[PDB]
Formats: sequence, structure tokens, C-alpha cells
Amino acid sequence: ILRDNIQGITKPAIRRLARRGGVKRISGLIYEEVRAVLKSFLESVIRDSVTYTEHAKRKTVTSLDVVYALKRQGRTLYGFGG
Amino acid sequence: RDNIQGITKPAIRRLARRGGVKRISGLIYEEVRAVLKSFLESVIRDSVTYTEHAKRKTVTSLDVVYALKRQGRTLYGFGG
Amino acid sequence: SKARKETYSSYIYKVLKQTHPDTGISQKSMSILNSFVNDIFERIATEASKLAAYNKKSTISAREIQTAVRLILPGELAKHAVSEGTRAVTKYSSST
Amino acid sequence: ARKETYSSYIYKVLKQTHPDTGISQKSMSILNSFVNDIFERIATEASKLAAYNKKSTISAREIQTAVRLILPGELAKHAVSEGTRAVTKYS
Amino acid sequence: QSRSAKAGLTFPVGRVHRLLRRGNYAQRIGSGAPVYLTAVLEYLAAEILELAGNAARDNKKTRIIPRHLQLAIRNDDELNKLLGNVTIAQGGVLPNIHQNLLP
Amino acid sequence: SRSAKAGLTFPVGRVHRLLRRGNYAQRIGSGAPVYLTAVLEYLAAEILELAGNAARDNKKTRIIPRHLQLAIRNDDELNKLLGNVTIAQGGVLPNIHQNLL
Amino acid sequence: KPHRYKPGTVALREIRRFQKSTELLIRKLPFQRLVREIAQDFKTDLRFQSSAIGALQESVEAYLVSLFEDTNLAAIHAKRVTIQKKEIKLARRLRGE
Amino acid sequence: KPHRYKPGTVALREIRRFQKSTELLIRKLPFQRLVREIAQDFKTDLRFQSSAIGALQESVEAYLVSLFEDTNLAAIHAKRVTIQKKEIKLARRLRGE
Repeated sequence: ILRDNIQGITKPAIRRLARRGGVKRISGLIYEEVRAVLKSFLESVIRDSVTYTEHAKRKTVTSLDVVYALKRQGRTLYGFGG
Repeated sequence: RDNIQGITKPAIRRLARRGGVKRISGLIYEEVRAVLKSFLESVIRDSVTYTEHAKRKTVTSLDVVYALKRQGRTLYGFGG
Repeated sequence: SKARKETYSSYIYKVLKQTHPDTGISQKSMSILNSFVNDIFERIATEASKLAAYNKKSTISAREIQTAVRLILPGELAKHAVSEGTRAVTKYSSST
Repeated sequence: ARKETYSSYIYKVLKQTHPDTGISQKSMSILNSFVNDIFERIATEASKLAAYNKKSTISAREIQTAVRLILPGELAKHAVSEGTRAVTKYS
Repeated sequence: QSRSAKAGLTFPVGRVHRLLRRGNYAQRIGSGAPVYLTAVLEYLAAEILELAGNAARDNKKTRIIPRHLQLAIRNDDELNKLLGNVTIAQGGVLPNIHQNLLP
Repeated sequence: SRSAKAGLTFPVGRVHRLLRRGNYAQRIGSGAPVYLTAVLEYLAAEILELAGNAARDNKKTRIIPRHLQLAIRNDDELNKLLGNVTIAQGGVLPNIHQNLL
Repeated sequence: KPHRYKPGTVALREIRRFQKSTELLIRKLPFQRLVREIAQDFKTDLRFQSSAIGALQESVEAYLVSLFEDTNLAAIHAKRVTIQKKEIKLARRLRGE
Repeated sequence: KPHRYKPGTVALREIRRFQKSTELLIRKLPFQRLVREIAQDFKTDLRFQSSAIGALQESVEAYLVSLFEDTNLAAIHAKRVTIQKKEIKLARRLRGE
């Protein structure tokens, strides 16, 4: 729950995700590098989310909070709380 | 007439040299010319739209700046 | 704990009925449509406001909105939307 | 005519920071674009967070939080400290 | 009676007028701008709803699955060209395959 | 001027009027323009000091566009803030790869 | 002889299935453990609701699927079909990330 | 003994010279009447001022040079010294276009 859960996105999970990109073979070192990329993106989103949460005088983080966090990325298409 | 060909083959060769390519394919010159045409048409449709809105027959620097603003280019310097 | 809210479920209902009286409607599509409506609204309004500020005019009229729409939207969509906007503003002025 | 520009203001910024090297008009234009764009971005996103914060009146705290959420760590924190100090001085 | 009915709409136009007025846009708001916005809603929502029904009949479902939303987005060139990065709400994607993979 | 009494160099009054008339809020806190101007001089001073350091690196007493370009590219925080920003006469950094050598 | 399919044979009907079906493909509880473990560092003891978790996984899934499609396009551009580290880094760099 | 340099090194010296000098690579009048031609079809009887056109040429040159740099990075990705059409299309497409 709070210790070494980065393996939640597992190697078979990464292989299945790469199946959706249209690839036949996934190399061994692909899994951990895409894990690091996902970690970086998730950290970048959640930093903005938690900073907004602190600004809003709120203790809980809502879905619309991360919606605004991703809003300044610059696309903002459909989704919950759009 | 035929003014797009005014950009010469040695000019595109130097431009690709700026891109750090030792040997450049022959079709690459005309492909670069074609993507340049697409770039200019995408910019200039918006520029002409803004010119027509602006109640002005002359395309000003601010006109080009506003045309470039929407497409995400956001240039600096000229009309900044 | 609520009295009145501004949602577009009646709008999608009647538009689908006037378009095809054979299709159902859910609320998830209602929310997604509301999101896209809001985003396109701020896009059009901000573009028109900044364009009016560019033309040193402090009064925002239908011309600014129509020009902003014609320059943001794809050419065929832009032209059709501008024609519809011109007819709508003319009929609204006639009705007053 | 008299216009509102940061010519003398950025000039005295330089004279307060680096009174040894002059500035060209190209760098004046670049700095003017930077300062203007930063101004509008902070103003608009602070206003929109305030609208989300169901407040139609903006105070120094809103600008503080807005800068702390847009800018990177060191820049945001230094801006927070200096702006809070200046606001507490003035009011 | 709201003025939308005589103009072919349904809005209480004062609602949108207030939204623009409190939106910090301009000191003077054109009266025809909210009406044109309502017309834009009517027709853009018409075409998007017909896209949603298009993708719904693509699966013979009277209700929607967000797969219908994804099909409506990706089968329309202007929607895909406009914006496609932010999350699709349970709609999935369109995995495009190549002609060199499969034997 | 009340800009100087704030410890500020950018015009506090002019920036306050821009905030009030910039379609931002009906009631603009008078400390908000001071805060904004403070951020602006902080960023401007960072840019100027980095440009001066780059000019000293190139043995030049003037801030040429190449100096400012290299100054921004040498700062990771600046690159994060300004990554797609393109500056004339700055060209690109001397980036080479040993594969083509 | 056992009906051993050649590599790449089942993939046809498999992509026929999962292109139409629109369910999730990642274990939920490990993912919520991950989002917790990254949240406590930013803010401890967060009282997570039932929401604000599925949106994150859907967004990251869409982003990584787009990145994987771009990587496959780059691999085909590289006169090959398989994925590799260089394809991923090139796709990410050309995406502005 | 004619003095003919081996191919490739003069390319490097040209690259260095174009790196030091940041002048416009396309003559002004060619861009002028190209813009005039491309604006003829949109609206007739349009006169172009002295300005607003050097900005167009500098923006096009800068973004096209960035595209060339991305294309060359993808070419090194492809392990070759030549630019190719698939290189250019991968550079364009992966940039959100």
C-alpha cells in the first residue's frame, strides 16, 4: 500500500499495454524504462494536483483537481469534470 | 510564375547541411519544398483571415503575429 | 439541497428528437457534451475578445464572434458556422 | 504621445543589477515579451483558481498560491517570500 | 417566455449572458453573442450527437458505451485533428496494425 | 512613485492598473501587482546575470543574443521554463555525436 | 502433433477481440497501492475516496497507448517491427516530452 | 594534383560556418512573391507591407531547422548518414501533427 508498489504496473501488464500499440516483440529492458516514464508523468501530474489541493484549502484530492492539473498541459478534451 | 521553384537545389542542400546530413537524397529536396508549401499555406490562410477581419488591405506584422499565435508557434521578436 | 441548475439534457433530448426520433440518450454523453460545449465556448469567446482588443475596439459585436469562429474552425466548418451565425444574428435583430 | 512601457523601468532594473553592461533594443523587446507574458499568465490563472475558489475578490494569498503552483520550486518559493513580505509591508 | 423560443432555441439567454458578464470578458457584451452561442450549441451538439448515434448503431446499442464516443471521435477527421491526447473516458482507443507484422 | 517605496522597480501603479483593467478581477488587491512585479524582476535579474556570465565566458563585454541563448540553455530551470523558446543569433549548442565521427 | 500455432497467428483474432472489447487491462489493487505510495510522500494519510483513481489509470493508459503506437510507427520507420529502447526514446523526444 | 577534398569534411565545415553565421538562408524577394502567390488564391487585391514577411521567413526557417534537427536525430536513430522521407514524416507526425 505504501512500500514498493511501483511493480503494480507489472511486466505482463506492460506487455499487454504494448500489445495495444501494435508491436510483436517487447524487449526485457522495455518494462522498467516505461515504468520510469510512467513514474515521471504521474509525479508531474500529482505535484500540480497536490499544490492545487493545498491552494484550495482542501485536505482531500478530487478528480477535478487532477483535471485542472492536466489542464495546463494544453489539450483538455472530453472526460469527467471537463 | 513557377515561383516556388525559385528556392534552388543548392539552397535546399545548404538547408539540409544546417540539419547535419552528409548525403541528402534527391527526392528530399522536393519533399522539403512541399512541406515548406504546407507550412506557408497553413500560416497564410490564418494570416489572410485575420487581414480580412482587421478591415485592412495591408498584412501588418501584428497580423502575422496573431496568425502565428493560434497555431502554437508563438514567435518572439517581430511584433512581440 | 438544490433548487435549479443549468444543464443541457433537454437540449440534447430535443435536438436528437428533431434529428432522429429513434435513438436513446444517457447522462454520461450529456456530461461529455457539456464539457465540449464549455471548452468551445471559452475558446470562441476568448478568441473574439483578444481579436477585438487587437482591433482597438472596446465594443464586442457579432462581427468579432463570427470572424473568430471563421479563423479557429476548419474551413468548411468555419464557413458553415459563420453563415449560420450571420442568419441567426440577423433574425435575432429583426425579432429584437 | 506618452505610452506605458518598461523602457526606463527595465533600464533601471539593469542599472540596479548590472551597472556595467548596457542593453540593446532586441534584448529590451525580448525582456518586455517575457515580463508581459508572465504577467498575463499569472493574472489569468490566478483569476481562474479564484473563480474555482468561489471568490470574486483577489487578495495577495491567491497570487501567492498561484505563483507557488505555476513556477518551479526555488523560483516559486522566493517569489512567495518576497511578495508576502511586500504585501505585509504595504497593508 | 424566453426569447430563445422565437429564435429557434430553448435557452434562457440571460443565463448565458450572466455567465459571460461574470466571466471577466468585457464591460459591454453584445446581445446577439449569447444567441449565436446558443445556435452553436444547437448545431454542434446536433452533429456530435449524430456521431454518437452513428457509433451506437455501429454496435446496435440504444444506449451508449464510451466505445461509441471513441468511434465518433476517431472516425471524424476534424475531431482527431483538433485534439486527441487527454484521456478518453473509458472509450479506449483504435489500435492500428501494420501489414508487416502478421504472417 | 509608490513603486520605489515597495522595494520594487517595475511600475507598481501601472501594473496595478493593468491588473484592474486586464479583465482579471473586479477588486484587485493592491499587493497583487507588487507581488507580480517582484516575480518579474526576480526572473529578469536571473536572466540578466546568466547573460552577463555567458558574456564573460565568451570574453565579450556586451550581451549579444548568443550569450543570452547560451545562458538560458545552461540553466536547467530556465530550460524547463523555456524549452521551446527559440532566440535569434543564438543558433544551437555545440551538440555532436561520436557515432558520425 | 500438438496444434502449436506459429508465433503471430493467434494475434489476428486476438486483436479482433481486444480492439472491440473495452474493459481494463491492469490489476486495480496494485494500482491503488501505487497511487497511495506516491501520494503519502506528497501528502500522508490521504483519505482517498472511491473516485480520483480510475481517472488517473485511464489517463495514463491512454497516454502510454498513444506513445506505444508512436513507438510502433518509429519501429516500422526503422525498417523493423519490434520495439526497443531507442524507439521509445525517439518517440518520446519527438513528442516534446 | 588537383585539390579535391574528401566528401563529408567540407560538409562539417559548412555546418560550422552556418552555425557561427545566423543570416537568412532564403533571399527576401523569393519569399516575398511566394507569399504573394499563396495569398492570391485566398483573397484578391492584397498588398504586402515591407514588414510582416521577414517574420514569416524567420519563423519558417527556425521551425524547419528544428524539424531538420529532429530528422537527423531520427536518422542517427536509424544508424545512417542520409536523410530520408520516412525520417521527415516521422519527425512531423510524432510532433503532434
